[PDB]
Amino acid sequence: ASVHGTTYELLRRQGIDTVFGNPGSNELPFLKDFPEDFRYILALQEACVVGIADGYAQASRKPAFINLHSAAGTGNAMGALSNAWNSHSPLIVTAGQQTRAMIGVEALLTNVDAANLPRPLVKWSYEPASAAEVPHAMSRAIHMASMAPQGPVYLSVPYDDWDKDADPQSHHLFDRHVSSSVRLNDQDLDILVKALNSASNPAIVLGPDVDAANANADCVMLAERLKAPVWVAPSAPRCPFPTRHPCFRGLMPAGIAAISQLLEGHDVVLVIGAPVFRYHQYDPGQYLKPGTRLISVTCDPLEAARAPMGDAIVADIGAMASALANLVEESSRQLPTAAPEPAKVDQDAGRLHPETVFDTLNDMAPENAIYLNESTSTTAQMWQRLNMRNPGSYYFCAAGGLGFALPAAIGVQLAEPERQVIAVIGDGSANYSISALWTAAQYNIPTIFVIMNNGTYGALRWFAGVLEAENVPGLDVPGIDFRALAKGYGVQALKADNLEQLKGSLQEALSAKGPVLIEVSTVS
Amino acid sequence: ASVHGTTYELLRRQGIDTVFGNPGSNELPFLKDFPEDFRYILALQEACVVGIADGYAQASRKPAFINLHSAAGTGNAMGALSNAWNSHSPLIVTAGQQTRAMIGVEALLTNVDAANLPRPLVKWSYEPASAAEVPHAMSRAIHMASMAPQGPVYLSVPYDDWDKDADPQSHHLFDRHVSSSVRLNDQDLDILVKALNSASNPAIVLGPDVDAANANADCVMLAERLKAPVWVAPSAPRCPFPTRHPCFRGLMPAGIAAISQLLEGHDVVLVIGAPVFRYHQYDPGQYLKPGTRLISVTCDPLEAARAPMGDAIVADIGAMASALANLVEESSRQLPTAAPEPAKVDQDAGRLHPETVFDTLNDMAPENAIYLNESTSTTAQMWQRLNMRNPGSYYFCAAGGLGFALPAAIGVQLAEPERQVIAVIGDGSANYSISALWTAAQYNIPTIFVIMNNGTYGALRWFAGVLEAENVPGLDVPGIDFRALAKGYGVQALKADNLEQLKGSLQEALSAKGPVLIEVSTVS
Amino acid sequence: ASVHGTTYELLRRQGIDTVFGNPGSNELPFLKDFPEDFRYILALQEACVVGIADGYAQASRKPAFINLHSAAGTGNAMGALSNAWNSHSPLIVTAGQQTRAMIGVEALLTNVDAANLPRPLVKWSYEPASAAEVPHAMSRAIHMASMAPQGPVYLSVPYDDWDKDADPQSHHLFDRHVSSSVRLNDQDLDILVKALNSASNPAIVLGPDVDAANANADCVMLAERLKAPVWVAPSAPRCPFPTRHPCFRGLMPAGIAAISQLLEGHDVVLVIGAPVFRYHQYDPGQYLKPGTRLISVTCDPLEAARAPMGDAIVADIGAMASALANLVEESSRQLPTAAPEPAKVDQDAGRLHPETVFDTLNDMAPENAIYLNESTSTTAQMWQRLNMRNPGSYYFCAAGGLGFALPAAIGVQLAEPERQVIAVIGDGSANYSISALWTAAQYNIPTIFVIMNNGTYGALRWFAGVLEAENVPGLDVPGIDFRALAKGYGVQALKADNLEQLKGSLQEALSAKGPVLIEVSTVS
Ligand SMILES: Cc1ncc(Cn2c(C)c(CCOP(=O)(O)OP(=O)(O)O)sc2=O)c(N)n1
Ligand SMILES: Cc1ncc(Cn2c(C)c(CCOP(=O)(O)OP(=O)(O)O)sc2=O)c(N)n1
Ligand SMILES: Cc1ncc(Cn2c(C)c(CCOP(=O)(O)OP(=O)(O)O)sc2=O)c(N)n1
Ligand SMILES: [Ca+2]
Ligand SMILES: [Ca+2]
Ligand SMILES: [Ca+2]
Ligand SMILES: [Ca+2]
Ligand SMILES: [Ca+2]
Ligand SMILES: [Ca+2]
Ligand SMILES: [Ca+2]
Ligand SMILES: [Ca+2]
Ligand SMILES: [Ca+2]
Ligand SMILES: [Mg+2]
Ligand SMILES: [Mg+2]
Repeated sequence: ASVHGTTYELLRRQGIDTVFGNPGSNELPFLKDFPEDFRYILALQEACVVGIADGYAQASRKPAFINLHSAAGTGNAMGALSNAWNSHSPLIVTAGQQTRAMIGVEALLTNVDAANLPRPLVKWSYEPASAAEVPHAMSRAIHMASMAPQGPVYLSVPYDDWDKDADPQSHHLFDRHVSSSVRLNDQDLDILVKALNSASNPAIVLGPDVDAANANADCVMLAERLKAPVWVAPSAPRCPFPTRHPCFRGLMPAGIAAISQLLEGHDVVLVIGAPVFRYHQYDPGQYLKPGTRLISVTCDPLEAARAPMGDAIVADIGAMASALANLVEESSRQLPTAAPEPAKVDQDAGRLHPETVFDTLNDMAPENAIYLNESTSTTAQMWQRLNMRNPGSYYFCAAGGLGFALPAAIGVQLAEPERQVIAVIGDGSANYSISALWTAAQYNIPTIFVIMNNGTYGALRWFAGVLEAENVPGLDVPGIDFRALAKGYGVQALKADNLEQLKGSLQEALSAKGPVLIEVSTVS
Repeated sequence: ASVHGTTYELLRRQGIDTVFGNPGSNELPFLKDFPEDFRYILALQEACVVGIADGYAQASRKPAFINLHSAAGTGNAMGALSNAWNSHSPLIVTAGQQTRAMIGVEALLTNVDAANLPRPLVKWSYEPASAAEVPHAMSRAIHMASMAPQGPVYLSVPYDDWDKDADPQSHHLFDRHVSSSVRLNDQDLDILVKALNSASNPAIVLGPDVDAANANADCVMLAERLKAPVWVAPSAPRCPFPTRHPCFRGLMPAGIAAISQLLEGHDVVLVIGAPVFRYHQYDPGQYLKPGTRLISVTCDPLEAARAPMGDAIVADIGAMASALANLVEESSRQLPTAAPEPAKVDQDAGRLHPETVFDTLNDMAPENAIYLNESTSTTAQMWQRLNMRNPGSYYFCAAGGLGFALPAAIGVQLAEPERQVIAVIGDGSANYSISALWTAAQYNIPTIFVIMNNGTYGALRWFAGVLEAENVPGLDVPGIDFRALAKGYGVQALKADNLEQLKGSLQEALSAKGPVLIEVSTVS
Repeated sequence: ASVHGTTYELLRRQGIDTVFGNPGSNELPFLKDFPEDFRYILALQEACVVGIADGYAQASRKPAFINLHSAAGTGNAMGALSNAWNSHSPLIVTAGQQTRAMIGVEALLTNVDAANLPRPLVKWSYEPASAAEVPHAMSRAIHMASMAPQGPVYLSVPYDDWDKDADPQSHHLFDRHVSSSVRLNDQDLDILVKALNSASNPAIVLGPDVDAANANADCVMLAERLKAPVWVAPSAPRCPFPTRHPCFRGLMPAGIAAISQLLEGHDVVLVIGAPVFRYHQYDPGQYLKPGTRLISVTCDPLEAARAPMGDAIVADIGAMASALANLVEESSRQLPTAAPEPAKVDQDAGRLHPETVFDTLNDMAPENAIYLNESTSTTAQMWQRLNMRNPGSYYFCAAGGLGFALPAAIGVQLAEPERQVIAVIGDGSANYSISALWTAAQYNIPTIFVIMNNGTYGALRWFAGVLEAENVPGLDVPGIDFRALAKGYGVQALKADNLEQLKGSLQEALSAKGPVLIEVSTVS
């Protein structure tokens, strides 16, 4: 067999059936004779390719396979890889290299020092030393992406490798099963369970790896047994808990002092599936108040190492959440009471308050909708106003890198065809990966895109005011017609200048058979 | 003085007055109190920011300064940096970092291992160890970008650094003059001059560093004195010679065998300002035929080292071209005869042949127009059909990375306001950096964008046929309305479905007062 | 508190009480006011510093702390780090940096791009962005070294940092407990246990991470229950099993074909604590014969990913070995029969056969002796001839890098003062880290060094013969007087030219109160 045939057999045997790509000449010898049981999803720029694949991987809870063109294509995708690193997204990024005979002269399209290009944003990065090594290197890539802590990996392959003969002993790669589904040993787990049972006022903080593991329901049981309030760790990439469950307390503010103040009086704080903590704003103070002990369960040694406080356990989130939820005692304390609904912001017949938009989406969207957020000044309100009952219902750029949500919402929708995806994206954010719209049109992936148009980089204006920073350039983005951009890429387009039009547009979008973009005029 | 004030004084004293950027929160403490004598040029995605800056630097023949947001913004720009490396573009790429107090916990927006992120695509990459070092590190960045061989550099700065006190001894940085304007010592230069004078059938090959150095006129004199044909080195990023001068012989094919065949019978081949050689296609054979000696003058040790044949001299291209042009004898051989005009391709009243488009542009464009090429299947015809008399008249993505020409054409036009820029961009290529159009609209930078719409990745289809590669996915890009995209970003839009409409559209565009996009329907 | 006081409190609170070092000026502000409860162990070159620390860490089963001088000191230690990476040795390597005010000018002793220097041989490498971050970065270093898979880490600290004020909130670092003591979830563990119980002819292969985890006794129980032969994985850095236990079958040959042939007929092969596999010689063939299934338990995702065959489980070796040993059924098969003793090689009254040396050591050494091997041509015979009943009884350079055993034997002896350490080192190997002898003398660490003097790089001569490679230079090392070298560094020295003298010398050495070197004349 050839390296090409062996490699595609490895991919299929390891459950991969989709290639997210933007092709080039170094990749044509890989993409030729494309197997009939695989699907190719084209996107028009590599940030879009990787964003789509990322949303697909995150929602599918399985690795996604990518093929990019050499150094320039890889480079175009590196902002998307910054997010994928922070979300632990299991992405297998492949890129074609020049033919081995012309690497030394650095012919056009040579990826120089290729393995160093995507560092430090990948778990493993490699170029094989021979063609017959390619299947083995692909095996390594699959497993490195997929083992906890999951993350992106990179493999560069000289284009002449594919047609060469494979090692027949590569068959041993096909069915390898690699597990990291591990939990704390019984003796130490029993210590932890006793500390939880003995706590007088426990709190739980959950991060994105809970949702990645589909540990949400186990965390509900854990919270119910401990009678404990539940927060989402700051800068949240995913939603790990039902947002109208009585224990839910919302998104933590991303500040040192604010978090220690919130946790004051909680004697044991159990963090699961989050870094400790993804702070953002400068908010100096105490990491924890006297009287609070923190225990973190994390899938990532890097998280455990860098936590400034608390004990940690490095283990699989799914395995630990299940064990804890089934081992703790039922506390006799009263169950926490549900947070009240948010207030209705006064809304005239003009431009929409973001609060109005989120309330209307919550009113009209199906109960199993999936939301993406890249409306950076409105995150707090979004988290308060959307009832997200189910796992896999929320995504936000995990490194804060704009250009994620538009393509990722297409990947999520591809992963979950029965669940209506609604991406809420600011007018600034929408441009970074605007060309991703075309993939939704071409493959008829019926994502709804809600563009929050207030004409400015509103989160940055806000911050400039907290800095009392005057004369900052570049904060306004006037003059973008998002209906015209959607037309440009073949997506049905609507406008909402007031609440009546927003409801009419959403009704239309929800019943459409293809992707739809709604440009909403929001208060500046 | 603060680090902020000292740094902006350094920049101004070193001739920098423009910041190309997409802002973020780690950058607001740099961008605040933005000096009134500086200009900020906003673009909506970082590939666009860097492409614009690159075109500006290349055309202006001076460094361009960039400010990007942390890791995600830097990452979005890395495909643009792949091109900038290959063009030797002097780009000072800065990115904001988290406040030093929160780097260790890896707060959101921390650029982890920052200096490694843009490697291997930068000449120098650094994060200073203290705030007071920032001006000095900025000085290093300026000079590293600007010394031969020019290229991109990267500097990451924690946002809390700007307000700190600077070292008063940083004043010594302000007026430093750093020169690499060097040429071969007189004894060895005289040897080279004698070898050129003694050659019986010399040839000259010129690359992009000739145009970067504005050595074009000196190379004309050199060619005239030696009575030598002149070729452009393959995969050409720039045009180093008047294309209708009698010695001009065009773009070399990017193949090993093809180049040695072309040079057969030339006893001395003098290469100036190019790698030896930027081959592309697999075309195995002899690097040189018996009887040909090659001598390369290069500004880049990396080029000199990797050449598979020939002698080399590492020196400044401007200094060497001037010296050679003034020292060689006037040969008594006859001057080469000019190449004949290209043939007129038969054209009906339907979709446009690319040859027709280039002939019409050549007919109608001003004699000092500047062209950019990202119409990848039509490069050979473009090079044959445009009379480019002047330096700085052509740019093509130097690493082959799409997404260069659309933004770079805006930067070139900003650099050369009196010279009409015309970017000829395929429908596939146009999407990579489509949002760059907005910068042209907002700043009223009157670039003309000619979209060659044949609905496919035509260069890739072509190559798939040379491979006899069947079943390759992802090669078609139907369903893009470029007039709607231009409307989306505020740029005047025209369509050309036949030659009559192309001439009408070009007449309109050339007289417009702002940027214009023309969607041309080209033969598939 | 200062950064210095906070950092030493962190170290003590995390169990560190010893600094292995070679000092320099960038380190004096760290080493001043050296706490009275810490010990400093000086060695005369950094390969020796790190080797000593490595042996100490490996035998103590806890992290070892190192302080080296800037780039040059770090560099001198990088061959030692190659071994430490392969042995998963938990080493915290610190190096002093120039004062932050002079890093930018690259004053003498500046460690340029410091974190990249020890890559790729460290798990984590870092230089903090501020003085107050240093304790936190030290915390990260401790935990990164100590979490499975253990390994070396690197931290560079500007010398002016130590005297600065620490963050009072660094107290939260002091008592952090970080666990990776995890095992496969119960459902999947039960599947594995059933596969082991159902096997008709299981085999066990053990690697060094078994001995690191002190899982040896659990592996004995596992083997006894399964009635399974036990092999040591090839290129063994440690001894994971009693070598005269009836199930023991010795060191596997480090070849692909040889291993599959050895495992032929074994239906399930359980590998614990080893890479799959650390082959050495080129011995192409089948990774496994038909009928053999392989299951690997590894503490290292990198091992799991790169195995060319088999399933894998990534978990703590101690936790998995205990669980398996207590869960499998007692098989009714007969216990394997012990291997017979090795043959006595004929020995005249002249130069010693290595087999004679190992038999005599086995005869005379205490039953709880610890051996180190850097006698590269005699490894197979050593493994056959030493009865090593206890854990922690064998060390061999895990990357094959010479210069390990001499210093490591001093560290092992420091770690295990009641267990006589005997390092068996070839005459070639002895030179790499010869100066380590001085540390044994100065601290009166009573290691016995047995130099196997045959005047040649015997393993290389052997290989040159398997290659039929003629005219290979540099394979002989005549003219070294090891008794004089030992005198030079203050270590008692003996010679053994025949067996009578070897026994007399060993008797003397075993009763000595300090370190002793015995130069043995071995057959060439
Ligand atoms: C790739 C990238 N570039 C720049 C930024 C900086 N940035 C920018 C530019 C923001 C404004 C986003 O504006 P928007 O219109 O999408 O939303 P709001 O008006 O609600 O803030 S939020 C922010 O962090 C970023 N995070 N990622
Ligand atoms: C960033 C990037 N991605 C992918 C490619 C691969 N690629 C692609 C996708 C090409 C087709 C460009 O199509 P076009 O419509 O712009 O022009 P033609 O139809 O004339 O080829 S040419 C080529 O090298 C690339 N070079 N750069
Ligand atoms: C640091 C380093 N340098 C060089 C070698 C190469 N090498 C060398 C030089 C060997 C000969 C060791 O000779 P010896 O006298 O210690 O033992 P033998 O005579 O028993 O082989 S074994 C081997 O792999 C190495 N492994 N490590
Ligand atoms: Ca409602
Ligand atoms: Ca699905
Ligand atoms: Ca906005
Ligand atoms: Ca004409
Ligand atoms: Ca100008
Ligand atoms: Ca095209
Ligand atoms: Ca005996
Ligand atoms: Ca001890
Ligand atoms: Ca020897
Ligand atoms: Mg990189
Ligand atoms: Mg290194």
